[PDB]
Order: sequence, then C-alpha cells, then structure tokens
Amino acid sequence: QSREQMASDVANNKSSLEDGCLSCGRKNPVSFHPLFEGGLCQTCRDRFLELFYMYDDDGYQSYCTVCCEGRELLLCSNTSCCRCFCVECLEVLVGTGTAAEAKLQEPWSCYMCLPQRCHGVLRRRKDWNVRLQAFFTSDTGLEYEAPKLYPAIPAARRRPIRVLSLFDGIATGYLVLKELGIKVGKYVASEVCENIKYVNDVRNITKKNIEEWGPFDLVIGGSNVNPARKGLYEGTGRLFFEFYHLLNYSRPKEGDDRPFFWMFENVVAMKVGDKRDISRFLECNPVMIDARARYFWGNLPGMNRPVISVPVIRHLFAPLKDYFACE
Amino acid sequence: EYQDGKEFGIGDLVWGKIKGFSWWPAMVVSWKATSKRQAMSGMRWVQWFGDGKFSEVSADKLVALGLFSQHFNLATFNKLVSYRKAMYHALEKARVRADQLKPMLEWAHGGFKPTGIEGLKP
Amino acid sequence: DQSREQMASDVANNKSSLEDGCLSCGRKNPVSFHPLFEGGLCQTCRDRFLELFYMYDDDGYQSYCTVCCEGRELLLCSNTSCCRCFCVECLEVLVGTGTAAEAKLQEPWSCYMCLPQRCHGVLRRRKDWNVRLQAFFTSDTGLEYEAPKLYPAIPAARRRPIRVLSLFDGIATGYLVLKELGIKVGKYVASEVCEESIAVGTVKHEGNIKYVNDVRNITKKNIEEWGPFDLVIGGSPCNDLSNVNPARKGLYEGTGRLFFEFYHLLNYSRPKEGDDRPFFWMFENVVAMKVGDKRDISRFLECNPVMIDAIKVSAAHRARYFWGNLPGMNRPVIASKNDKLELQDCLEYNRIAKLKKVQTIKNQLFPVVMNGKEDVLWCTELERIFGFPVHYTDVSNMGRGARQKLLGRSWSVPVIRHLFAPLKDYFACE
Amino acid sequence: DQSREQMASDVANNKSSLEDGCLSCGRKNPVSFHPLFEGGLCQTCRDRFLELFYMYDDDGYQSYCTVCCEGRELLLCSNTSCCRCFCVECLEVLVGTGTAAEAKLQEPWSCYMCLPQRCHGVLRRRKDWNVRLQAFFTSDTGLEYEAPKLYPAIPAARRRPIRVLSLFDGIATGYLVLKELGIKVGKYVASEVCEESIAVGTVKHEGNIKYVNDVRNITKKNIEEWGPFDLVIGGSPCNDLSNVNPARKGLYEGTGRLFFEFYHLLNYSRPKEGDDRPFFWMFENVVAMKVGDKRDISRFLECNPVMIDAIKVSAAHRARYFWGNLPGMNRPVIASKNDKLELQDCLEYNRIAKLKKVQTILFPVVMNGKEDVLWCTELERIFGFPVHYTDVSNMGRGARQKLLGRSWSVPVIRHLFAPLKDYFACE
Amino acid sequence: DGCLSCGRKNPVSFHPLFEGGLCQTCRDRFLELFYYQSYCTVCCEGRELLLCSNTSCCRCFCVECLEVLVGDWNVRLQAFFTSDTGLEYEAPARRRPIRVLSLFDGIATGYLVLKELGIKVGKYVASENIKYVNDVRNITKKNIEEWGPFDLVIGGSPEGTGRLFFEFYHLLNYSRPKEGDDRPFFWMFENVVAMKVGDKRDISRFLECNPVMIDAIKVSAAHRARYFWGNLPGMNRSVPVIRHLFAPLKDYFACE
Ligand SMILES: Nc1ncnc2c1ncn2[C@@H]1O[C@H](CSCC[C@H](N)C(=O)O)[C@@H](O)[C@H]1O
Ligand SMILES: Nc1ncnc2c1ncn2[C@@H]1O[C@H](CSCC[C@H](N)C(=O)O)[C@@H](O)[C@H]1O
Ligand SMILES: [Zn+2]
Ligand SMILES: [Zn+2]
Ligand SMILES: [Zn+2]
Ligand SMILES: [Zn+2]
Ligand SMILES: [Zn+2]
Ligand SMILES: [Zn+2]
Ligand SMILES: [Zn+2]
Ligand SMILES: [Zn+2]
Ligand SMILES: [Zn+2]
Ligand SMILES: [Zn+2]
Ligand SMILES: [Zn+2]
Ligand SMILES: [Zn+2]
Repeated sequence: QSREQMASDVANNKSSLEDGCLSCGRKNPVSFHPLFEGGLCQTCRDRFLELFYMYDDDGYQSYCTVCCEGRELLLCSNTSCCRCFCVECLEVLVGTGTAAEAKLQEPWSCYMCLPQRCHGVLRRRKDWNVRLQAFFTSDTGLEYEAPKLYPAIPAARRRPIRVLSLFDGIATGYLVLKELGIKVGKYVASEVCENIKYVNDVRNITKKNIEEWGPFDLVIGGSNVNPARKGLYEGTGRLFFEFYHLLNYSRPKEGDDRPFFWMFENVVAMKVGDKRDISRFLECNPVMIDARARYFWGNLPGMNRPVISVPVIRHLFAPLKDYFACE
Repeated sequence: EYQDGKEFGIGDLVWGKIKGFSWWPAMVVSWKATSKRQAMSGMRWVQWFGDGKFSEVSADKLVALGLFSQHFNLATFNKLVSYRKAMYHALEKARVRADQLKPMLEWAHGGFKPTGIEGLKP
Repeated sequence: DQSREQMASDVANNKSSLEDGCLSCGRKNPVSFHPLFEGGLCQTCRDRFLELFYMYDDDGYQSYCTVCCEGRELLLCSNTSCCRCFCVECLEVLVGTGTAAEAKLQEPWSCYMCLPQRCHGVLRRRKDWNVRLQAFFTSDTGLEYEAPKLYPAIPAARRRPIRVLSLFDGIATGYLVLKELGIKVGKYVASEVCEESIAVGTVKHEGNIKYVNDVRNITKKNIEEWGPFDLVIGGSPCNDLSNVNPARKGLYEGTGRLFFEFYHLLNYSRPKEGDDRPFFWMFENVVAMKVGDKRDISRFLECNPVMIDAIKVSAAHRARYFWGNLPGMNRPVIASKNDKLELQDCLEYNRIAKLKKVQTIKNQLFPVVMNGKEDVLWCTELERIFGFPVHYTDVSNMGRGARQKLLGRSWSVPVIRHLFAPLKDYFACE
Repeated sequence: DQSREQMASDVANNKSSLEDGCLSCGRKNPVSFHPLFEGGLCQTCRDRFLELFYMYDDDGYQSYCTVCCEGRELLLCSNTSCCRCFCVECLEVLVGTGTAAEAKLQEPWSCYMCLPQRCHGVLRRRKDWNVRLQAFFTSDTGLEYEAPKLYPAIPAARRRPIRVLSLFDGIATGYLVLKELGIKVGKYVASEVCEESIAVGTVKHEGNIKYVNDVRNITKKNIEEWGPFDLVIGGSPCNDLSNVNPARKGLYEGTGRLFFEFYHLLNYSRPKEGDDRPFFWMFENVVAMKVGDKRDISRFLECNPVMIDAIKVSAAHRARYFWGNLPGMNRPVIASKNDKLELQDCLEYNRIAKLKKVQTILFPVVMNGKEDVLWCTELERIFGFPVHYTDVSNMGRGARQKLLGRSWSVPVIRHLFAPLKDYFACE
Repeated sequence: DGCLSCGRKNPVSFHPLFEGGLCQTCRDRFLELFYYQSYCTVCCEGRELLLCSNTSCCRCFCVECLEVLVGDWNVRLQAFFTSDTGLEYEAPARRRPIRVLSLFDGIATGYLVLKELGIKVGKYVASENIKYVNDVRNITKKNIEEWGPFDLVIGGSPEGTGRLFFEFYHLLNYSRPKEGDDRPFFWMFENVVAMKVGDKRDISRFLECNPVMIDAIKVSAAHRARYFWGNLPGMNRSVPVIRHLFAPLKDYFACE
C-alpha cells in the first residue's frame, strides 16, 4: 500500500495507526515506533536500531528522526534539542508542505519542543521516555539466566583488588578505583595496536604470562573527523575477541569459588549482527546507560539499578566496596 | 570525485550551522588541499573564511547563499569584528567571482540584480 | 639500500656472495633464503613470497614472477607441466642485458627451471630446491610452541567405537574415510546448512549421520546432550580469507568470523580437568592468505601448521594448512599402490590425457583429446581425481555446475586418509 | 439416425438391447462393441476411439471422454490411480437427468469404474473389460494377411553368433537386452546421429558397437560389405505421427518419411531366393496415431501388429505397436521374479511414494513431509536400465530425461527376444 | 569470394545467372525457387515485383535491387541444374506383344501413344480394352501374380509429391522381375520441376538413378519443365515428349 492510504484511513478514523510502517507505509508491522503513534516494519526497524543515536561532529542529528533516512534535513533552532526532520515526512504526516513553506520563513522549533498537538495524522505519543528505553534494551531473540551471586565477605578477611584492563584510556580504570578508596596493588594494562605494568601489543601476551602475573579479580575492556559515523564502516571485531581470549585465559578453573567479575563496554550505534554475536559469546544481555548512550555487558552486582564517562564507571563500580578491602 | 548522486559539488559556496556558533560562510575544497582528509563517503569538505580550518560536514544539511537575507545576523555582525571580517571576505569573493562594506552589502541585499546568482558558479 | 645493478656488479666481479643481498630488491641484512635459487631475502619480501607463491591464473599459469613475485610483464614458459613465468627486469639485470628481446622471439622458449642448470651469471639454480621449498613454507615462523603430549597406548581389548563431531561437514568426507579404514563408528554429528550436501550425505550413507542446524544456534547444553565426543574436526569457509578476492574482509569480519565458532565449540567439548581419556582435533585452511591472519590463527589455537600438497598422492595441485594434535602429523608422505597418480588413470574409455597433473578447480579446454577433438573433464573424472567413489554426487537432479562446485571446495580423500591412518591404535576397528 | 434419448427410452422401456446402437451418437447399424460398457459402436466412432483412448494430459488425467471421446466439460475422477474423466452429456442421458449438478458438489466423487458395479439405469459396466479391451485393439482390423512361415529348428551343434543391424539406435537397448539374455553377438552395426547417445553406447559397452553415419547415406554396396545380417530392427521417430502435435504432417511428409528408409533397407539385407537361412525383423511405433496410417504401415510390411502395454511388467504406462515375425509374438505376457512392479520399489532412501503406478513419461514423492519430484536415477530403474546408465558427457536433468523419454522398455524387449536363443549360440 | 544475391561474406559458390558469388543460403534457394513468380533473377528478392513480358526480355529488376547492383548464360545455367551431387554410376527376333502396368491413368495417355506406334497392345491395367479395377489401396501380391507378368510400369504426376511416389515405388517393387532373369523390363517416372530439394534427393536416392531435364521452351511455347527417371535408352541424348521417348522401344519388342 501507499503512504497516502494510511493517512486517508486515519483521516477517516476507521483504523489504528499501528497497522503499517510509519516510515515506509508498508503494512504488516513487527514492532512499535517508540516516539510517535505507528507501527514499524521488519526492514524499517533494523535501521532504527543503528542510526537513531548517531550525531555528527556539528552536534546535530545525522539522519531523520522519523524514517532515519536523510536526503534534505530541516533543523531545530532550539538548543539542547538537536533533532532534525525529513523533507517528505513533513508533507505526508502533517498533510502538505505548508509547514515546509513556513519552515524557512522564521526560526523553527521542532515537534519535540512545542506543547503536544496532533499536527494531522502525526501524533506525538504522550509517554516516550520509558518505552523508548524499553524498545532498545529488550525485545530480543535470546534469553539467558541471571548470574550467580557470590556471598558477601566480612571486612576481617578482605584483601586488595587485582585488575587486568584493556580499555582505550590506559589509566581510566585506575583513577576511578582511587576515588572510591579501594585497595589497589595489582594493575596490568595494555592496548590493541595496529603499580601499572604497561605492556603494548596485546599480541605479545601469552598464557604463561597470565599464569605468572595472576591470579586476577577483575577483567575490563571495550574502549577521525567523524568518530561516530566511521564506526559502522570500520568494525569492532578486533577489540572484542582479544578481550574474550584473555577472559578465557584468566577465568577461574572448575572447583574454585573465589569471586570473579568482568565487564565489556561498547557504543549503541553498531550493526544489528554484532550485538547478537557479543551476546551469544558472552552469554548475557546488555543494559543501556545514558549519561552518549552505551551498552554494558558484565556480571557486576546490581547492574540494572536506576541511576541515582567517569561518573558512569563510578556508578557501575560502586557496589564493589563490600568484597575487596578499602583504603 | 564526490559522484555519489548528491548535489553541491566542488567550488560551490554554501552556508553552515555549528552548535555554539551562528551561520558562517564556507568554501568547498578537495581532500588533496586538506592537510589530512580521505574524502569521507556521502559528505563534503569545506573550509571556513577568516579561520582557515578544514571541516567535513554532511551534504544533506547544506544551504547555498541564494537567500542572503534569510541567513543574516545584524547583532552578530555588530558585536563581533570577526563576523564583519568574514562578511567582507565573502562580499569580496562574490564580487570578484563575476568599514567600506556598505555598498557591496546593499548590492547583496538587493539580490545581485541584474546579474543574479549565476556568476557564483565555478 | 643499494640497487640490483650494484649487487650484480659486486657478485660478478668476485667481490661478494649471493647470500648477502635480496634478489627481489637488492637490499641488505636478509632474514631468510630464496628457496629456488641461491641468495637471501629481506623481511618484507618473505611476506610477499609466502602469500603469493601458490596463486595461479584462470589459464593454468603462475600469476606473478618466480623470482620477485612482482612483475609488470611476464614471459610464460612454453613447456607443459611447468607453468612458471619470469619477470622482464629480472633477466637483464641478473642474466645479462638485452636478453628479454632475444628470448622473446625464441621459440619454444624454456625457463631456467626446465633446461639442465647452467650458471647464467647470477641465476644459479639450487640443487635441492624441492627439499628446501617444503622447509620454507613449514618452518622459520614467528613464534614457537610446545609440542603436544602423547597419549599412553591402549590394549586391543579395551577399545571402543569412536564418536565424532563435525563442523561445516560438506559432503561427509570424514565418515567415508573412517569407514574405508575399518574403524567402528559409534556416533557422527554433522552441522550443515546447504540442502544438497545433506541430500548426498543422507542418500549415500543410509542415514547414519545425525544432522543438526546452523552452527550459530548450538548452545552449551547441546554439547552435553549429544556428547561426549572423541574427535572434533572442521574446516571454515575461506571466501573472505583468500587473496583471490579483491574485496576480502579478512578475519574478524564477514564470513571470516566463523573460525571463532569452531574455537568456541572446541572448548565446550574438551575433557574436563582430572580426565585422561583421549581427545583429538583438527582444523584446515588455505595457504594463500595474509601472514597476519595465519599468525593470529596459530596464536589462538596454540600450534603451528603443516603444509601438505595433494600432488604427492593424486593428480592435482592443492596445498593446504593443517592445525591439530593428531599423532604423527608431520611424518613424510608416501604414496600407496592404489593411488591414481596421473590424469590418464582417471579418464573414461577412448580418451587421451595430454597433461599428467592438472591444476586445481587452450588452457581450460585443452586437458583431454577425444576422437581428434579437444574436450573438457567430466564429473565422473573429477570424482576420480579427488579420490571419491564414482557416481558419488549423482543425487538430487543437480547438473555439472552444482556437482563441480560441491567437489571444488571439498577435502581430498588420499590426504585425509594419510592423516587419519594412525588413529587405528586408539579405537576399536573392524 | 435417431438420437441418444430415444435409444435410452427404448432400452428403459424393455423393448430393445444396448447392442443395437452406438452409445456415442445414438445411431444404428453397429460394427463393433464398446470395450468398457455394454452396447455397440458405429463405424465413424471407432476411428475416434482408437486414436484417442490412450492420449493423456500433462496433469496426469485422461484427455477426452471415456464413453464418446468428445466432451465439452470434464468431470475428473478423484480416486488415485484413476485418471478417468467423463462427459457432461453422457451422464444425464444414460443414468438419469439431474445428475450433472448433483455430482459436481459430491466430495470425494468416484467414477463408475471405481465403485462396485451396478446398473445405474443403462450404464452397465462390463465384467470382463480387461479381456475384451485387449482384443479391441489387437483384433478386429481392416484386412487380414497370411500366417508367418516357421523355420525348422537347428541342433545345438550347428549354431553361430548373431549378426545385428540397428537403425535409429538410440542408447543401444537391443545390445543390452541381447547381452543380458546370454546370446552371443558377432556383430552390431548401429546408425545414429545424436552426439550424446553415441557417447553412451561407446563408453558403456567398451566400443563393441560399430557406428555409422545418417540412415540416408547407406547404399546398396554398404549392406553387402557389412553383411550378412540375421536380425534387422529399428523404430522410427514419432514426432510427426502422434496426435500430441497440432501441426503433424503424418506419413509421407516431414520426419515421418523415415519409415520408408527402414522398408528400403530391409529388402537389401533379406536373403535371396533359394536360400534357407533364418532371418528375423521387427518394427515398432506408438499407438496414439491416426488410424489411416496404421493400415498403411501394415500394408507395406504385410503383417498386422500386436499391442503390448508396459504396465503389466513395469511401474509406468507405455503402450506401443510391434510389427515383426519373431516366433511367438502374441503369447500372453507374464512378469518375472526380478521386475520392480510398483513405484515404491524404484525409489531412493527415505522417500515415500504417494502413487503406485506412474502415468506416461511435484506429486509422486513426499520427502521429509515435503512434496518432491523423481530423480534421474529413479527414472532409470522404472524403465529397467541399470542405475547411473546416462551419467555420461556432463548432461544434466534436462538432457538425461529426454534420452530416457523416447527409448524402449527393457522387460518388453526381453519378452519379445526370448525365443531367439533356440537358433543362435548362447553363453 | 563475396556473395551477390545476398552479399554475405565467406562465399564459396556463385550465382547461376551471371558473375557474382553466392552464399550458403543463396544457392540453396537459387535452384529451389527458380520457377509467373514475383521474384528477382539476380538479387532473388521477392519484396517488390516489376512487370515485364516483352519478347526475350522478361528479367524485371527488383526495386530494392536497383541500388544493390546498379547502385555463359546458356552454358552454365543448364549444368548447375543437372549436376550430380551423388554419382550413381549405372547406365542401364519374333518376340511377344506389349503388356503395360500403369499409374495415373488420367485420360489413358499411354494407350493412344502405344497404338499409334504400329505395335498392338496386349492388356492395359489402369489403377485410377481399358481394365480399370479400383484404387491403389486395393492391390495385393495375389492380384499382381494373377495379372502378371508385365513388361513396363509408367507412373507420375504433371498435399505433396510423396503420397503417390511411394505408392509407385511399392507397385514397381512388386512388379519387378525376379532375381536372375533376362526378361526385358522398363519403367519411368514423371514430375514437375517445381519441387523441394529434399523431394528430388529422396526420389533420386530411392530409384537409384539421377534425373534428366526436359524443357518445353524448345518443343512448345509454354513453361513446362519436367524431371525424368527410368532406364529407357535415350534420355542421356505435352504428348510429343512421351512420343519421342516411346519411339525407340521397338528395338527390344516384337519384330518378326
Ligand atoms: N553457518 C553455517 N553453519 C553450518 N555450516 C555452514 C555455515 N556456513 C557455511 N557452512 C558450510 O561449510 C562448508 C565449508 S566448505 C568445507 C566443506 C568440508 N570441509 C568438506 O569436507 O567438504 C560449506 O559447504 C557450507 O555449506
Ligand atoms: N536422420 C537420422 N539418422 C539416424 N538416426 C536418427 C536420425 N534422426 C533421428 N535419429 C535417431 O533416432 C532415434 C529415435 S528415438 C528411438 C530410440 C531407440 N529406438 C531406443 O531404443 O532408445 C533418436 O534418438 C535419434 O537420435
Ligand atoms: Zn517500512
Ligand atoms: Zn524522514
Ligand atoms: Zn526541538
Ligand atoms: Zn627484498
Ligand atoms: Zn621479477
Ligand atoms: Zn619451465
Ligand atoms: Zn457412433
Ligand atoms: Zn461423453
Ligand atoms: Zn475412478
Ligand atoms: Zn550470392
Ligand atoms: Zn534483384
Ligand atoms: Zn533486357
């Protein structure tokens, strides 16, 4: 069916807006549009999971906020709201190009700023800040078990922590552990090339080195004009698999019940096939945290609790105080 | 290069918009002239006037200087010497394309009559 | 950083040895030796010789120069059974100026590996090039790992049938080879998504193979449901790993990521600590790939590969890398008495083979003459070339293209048999 | 020249018998009998029944009406292994008015050849149709000729290997049958111009067949150079004699002229007068052809044909006409112990056959719960050939199926050639 | 080595009309449709027809052939239309009267020409003193044996040419004298030149004798051209044609 057919039906008020693809007009939707009132088709929802969170170097939205396909973008003059809208969306979902005709005459505020009003067959849904959150980090074709919770330890038998790291920032995980007053005293750093025991070229670390330098108690990792748009065209395969290999090396053997925590970090703007691969290999599901949206895999205690990027890492690492000795 | 099906090729003059800034004139250049560039797919390489820096923004959100009156800033020009200097350079470049900025400013505000905007082509 | 002319002058004037400079760029401080001629090789020329030596054209000829592996124009050798081609500039600076034009009009021109060896200036052909070409490709790597530990022998009374897990099964070469050796099979699980390979493996072996779904849907619990396993084998797709693809994504991307599925599922099925039952595995890939990818695969699997060419047991060139811990993997290859070692033994009635050993799958239409006319190879002759039973792929209405495609990416029976042979001393036979 | 309704009323009123009129047009003066039902057939309706009773549709269903072979709308039978279709006007005038609409809503409808026999008015199915149907085609011809002259027996010490000439050889079924029978072949000259069939006969029989050129370039001197011959066989192409061709030129025209090459070269190799050596021949053609040509072929060949259906010894329908003078041509056909008589005996591993006998050559096979078609190695078993027989010269499903589709049938020829072992050497 | 009627390259033949090459398909249709056809003589184009019936000037140039060409006639034309592509190398008192079997009775053309020769005719057996019985379809070996022996067989024609040719072949094969005999036996066929090449090749192959050409342009004033077959003496050298062919047969027949 054509996009005008759905608008005609809505103007007749003879159907619901969740019967076709709001971005393409194709029927048989698979999910719901998290912002407006409409359905999402199968091929039109995969593109929404990648490009919806992409900002260019200008600080403005890269693609359309409705169809995520940009050919001629009109801008939101209001600051702290960098949304941009398409050129045919404003003529099909509003009714005509009258808004476009009046768009360039004066500075314009987008549809996410002005008080809610049904500007035709396009209705800003009342609540979006929650179902948008539930749209991304849920509704996936995998289901795993909750991680095993280690029992807490009394402070009379607490020892300093031992950290192996592979973050982008060499010392990013060192300062955070110092602001919390946790007993540092073992720290090995590295990087993916092309008390801190810095060693470059992670290609040089062997199993025997992990055996001698260990045992470890926390393994972390995950890390130029357009750092946000070059990510899709480059790929993140190299960064994940060396972290996975070293996590396999350092993981406690069978019959050992000592605590062991890990965490992986990645940005949201990535292809739909990589998230499934990481979830399958790591045997868990991510939780998004908004400060720059980011995914987080791991087994740290209380990882999906509500918020009460140094602050984000501090929030994530806070519940570690009751396992390892402080000060 | 830049034959990706989009408009606004090499040598064109367009406007721009930067967070924390205002509309600024820019010059489309090639990646070879840039100190470090690779001709990113789907975007364009521009160079600001009065600063000399190289910027690479997408082509979709680009607007030419045809509507000069629709992208003017009197307060910014009055309160910033750099804005007036950039306006003077833009006016001089447009005139050569074929506080003394008042005559060419009135020339631009009138719509480039009778020559129009056809003389801005490379 | 001198030139080739200076090095040639120095060696000709009896003032230097050939083993101090690089034959391909005339540099110094070489790290290895040229396997074919006398001399040395610098660091950046091994990584060009290692990847590009075995690449071949669609016309059954070598693609690059035999000396430098980088040619602007090539002089093809005219004699058959030798498909080498030499470089334009590699001659006049090494054998003598003005020789390219003289040899160009010569007919039939013979390269320097065919005719009886003569010291044409600085082109001194080696006496034992065959012995050293194996050592160039098998040894002198980056890192070295500890040898695998042997398992204690088992007496003939306490042997059990073998249980096998096979990833990227194909047309089930492992089952066929294990049955031809007389080993008693207890179970055989196969993972495959092609609908014609499943047909071949179900029709030909009477449904003794338990088929499963795509490899990306196998979970932790499935391994324990189906196991325990005694042999895990697999060969990953090399579509995005070879140099023949100008748009190769390499490892970590595309279809080259499927090595990590084998790596992931091999760790699940491995025996736990404190267990001592025998466990064997094997992985296979091509030789025409980047040195970084090979050095990474060796790093993850913790072993160096062995290079085996099928030319020593059959009638085709097919060189592959093998990782594994099977016993006696690097013992010398010796042919058998029932191996069809030439193209004539693999032809039908009233057909004459002009060649003796064909290239892998008047160049592609010139292997066979029949009734005074040039012909091509039949499917039943490719089946004999690879070592399969005749009429093995006559299943499910597929024609010449599908059968040739299925045979072209398979393993080689006389090589897998050579590798699996020493397994009979560990599992029940007959 | 009355119509059908008056005849039906007369027979219903118990004043006439069905054997006095033609069930297809209601006329009088019958000349034969309806093979299936009770009644008689007029002169002009037999010439339409004979040409069309065996024609079949691409959908595995009978092409024309079963009773009159002339219909406007067809009512296909629903029972499997029954492809019969009836005639709309044939129902209401014979069984009773008001049945065409009633039966159209019947599910699953079964024809009168399926349900137990009953006199549905005047439609009385015969109780021995399988016997008189055979005699309808074999006997009751136009003219009659004399009996063949049997040759005296030969003692087992004075027998020699056989010499064979074959025309339009195909994929050499005669050589395969003769070698399977145990007879000893001293020569086999085959004429064929297809490049893929020559490859099959060369590779499979190790070059014992001597191939020659087109049949139109063989002269009088060649026959006496290659002769003498003791058996001369052949079968002409049927691309211009069957009724499946809307633009068929028939005999005397087109590619149907190739029959007269067989008749011409049969005279050259025939023994001269005053000679007493055994000599045999056999010509073969399809049954679904014009009646006018059938009496013409018999006139030239001087003998009447026999009709053998491959359904009694195989798993397919294929009816053919055989001319010749072989000893014991018309003896009853009996199956052997090694004949795969049902479709399930000709299938690969893990396949289930929905049918049991296939029509003339997505339905037949269901594999893993999904419908499928027959493979190339399954059509070889149905016709009797050894498996992997046509796996030669890179051809696929398109070309292998064409070679098998126009060939002979091994059990039929083995039935015909069996009594040839009493005149020629064996082992 | 270039074609003239068609102009196609790789030519190995020549146009029979005059100088100019003939392609593979040009010569095939050159002798097939030679003979009022609205086809050109040189270009062999049947697209546009021009009318010209002047005395000794009937070659009307084709309209499309005006730019194609403009922009041994009595020696080579005869040879090309009688050349033997297949060489069948075989040239062959007080006696009894003549008895003849015939086909295509028509108006009994044989009876009067046999009677006018001065030799009495014994028995005439038509199949279409005249003894007409029935059609060819009702003749058996017993009928031939009852009415035989015979002396000569005549048949021919002035939807095809095979339906009667093969019947004549069958009847002649029946009527042929047995092997090892010296009794005289003659025969001849008759058909018009306007025929397909396959028909001519098949007829020449079955009778084992190459045809000869007889044209009425030298004995009459109408375009009657006929191919002939037979073993009568005199072809190697319209009722007058049959009169000429029947004149010499008095040598081997009754002369006391
Ligand atoms: N995702 C996947 N899961 C299971 N098998 C796959 C797969 N992707 C590709 N394959 C199979 O892996 C095979 C690699 S070719 C190797 C074939 C095999 N080594 C042999 O002995 O013949 C291909 O035939 C393909 O069918
Ligand atoms: N002009 C010709 N000369 C010789 N053979 C011919 C021919 N025209 C057709 N044929 C062959 O005659 C065959 C008739 S189909 C009959 C096949 C054969 N009787 C069998 O037992 O299988 C065809 O395969 C065709 O190849
Ligand atoms: Zn859509
Ligand atoms: Zn849009
Ligand atoms: Zn806004
Ligand atoms: Zn070098
Ligand atoms: Zn070179
Ligand atoms: Zn050589
Ligand atoms: Zn009738
Ligand atoms: Zn009917
Ligand atoms: Zn029925
Ligand atoms: Zn010509
Ligand atoms: Zn002309
Ligand atoms: Zn003239």
